[PDB]
Amino acid sequence: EQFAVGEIITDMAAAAWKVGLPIGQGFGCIYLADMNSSESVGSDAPCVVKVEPSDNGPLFTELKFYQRAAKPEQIQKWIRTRKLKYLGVPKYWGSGLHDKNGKSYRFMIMDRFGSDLQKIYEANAKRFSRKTVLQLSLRILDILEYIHEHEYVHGDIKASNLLLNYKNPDQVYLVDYGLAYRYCPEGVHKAYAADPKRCHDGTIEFTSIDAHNGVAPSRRGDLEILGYCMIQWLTGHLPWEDNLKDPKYVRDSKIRYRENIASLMDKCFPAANAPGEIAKYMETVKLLDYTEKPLYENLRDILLQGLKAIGSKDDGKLDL
Ligand SMILES: N#CCc1ccc(Nc2nccc(Nc3cc(C4CC4)[nH]n3)n2)cc1
Repeated sequence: EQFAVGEIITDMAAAAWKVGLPIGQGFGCIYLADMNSSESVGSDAPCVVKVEPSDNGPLFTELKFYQRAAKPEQIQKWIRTRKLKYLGVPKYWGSGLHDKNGKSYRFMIMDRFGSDLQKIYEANAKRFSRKTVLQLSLRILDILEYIHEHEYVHGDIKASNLLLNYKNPDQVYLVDYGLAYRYCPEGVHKAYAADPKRCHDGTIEFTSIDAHNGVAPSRRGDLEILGYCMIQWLTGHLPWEDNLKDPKYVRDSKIRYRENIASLMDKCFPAANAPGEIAKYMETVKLLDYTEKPLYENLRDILLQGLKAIGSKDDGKLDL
């Protein structure tokens, strides 16, 4: 156990932080945290501290993403310029080194969040409403556009990596950048082929055809993953979920259902009850080339048409 409840840690910018109670479930070593003060760190703490040994690969990858793309002023400038209500990218508050029993450990200070969507999804009998799925997806498209414009792809979008704002249950954030991928370092897109440094293939039921083909993740892959998430949230199932131990089967089902999206709609939704925006979204992502920049605004309009169809609008209400 890396820290004590009430321990004061100092980051590389000489900012002092006070450690609170551990909240890391089973997953990484995470404690509640706040700015150093006379008062103890409470249950309402606005930060978390993530700790791993200095030699940990994913913490270095995650730290590099947050340092490069998630500086508080970087996010706020984007929110302002793009005229967004918020941006679901967690803010980076500091990082440092800590020693315990001779060994060296790396820590990161980040935003504290509420519940993950997987818990809420399971509590709602493995279903999310059309309104909830469209509102979630509009915000995920904002997150994905931002990280893609900052040379990164997530490659592992799912309900367990989507956490609600502790103070606002209508604001969803995308977490876990330990296996995030820098697809175009210095504006140079990675060629269609395997990356020897990368070992991860995402989460089998949601991962992209590109990842299944052993190719490094790109922008179209992240949008494809979101597509599968949308179907799973709307129906409580995916056609290939009964054979997840066999990646060959999962890739085969994905390749065949990409070739015929109408058969995917017929399989997942009751006859003539399929949401048109889901099919239109899948058809648009299908048209993307490996190195192609997505037309994010066009994908947003597709989802906005779905909200208009159900007599709603983008009011930012997640209704879950
Ligand atoms: N344990 C566990 C699962 C889990 C593991 C890692 C992350 N990563 C991550 N990245 C950036 C910010 C942030 N904030 C949190 C995390 C938690 C609780 C303790 C889960 N609260 N606030 N978390 C989120 C959930």
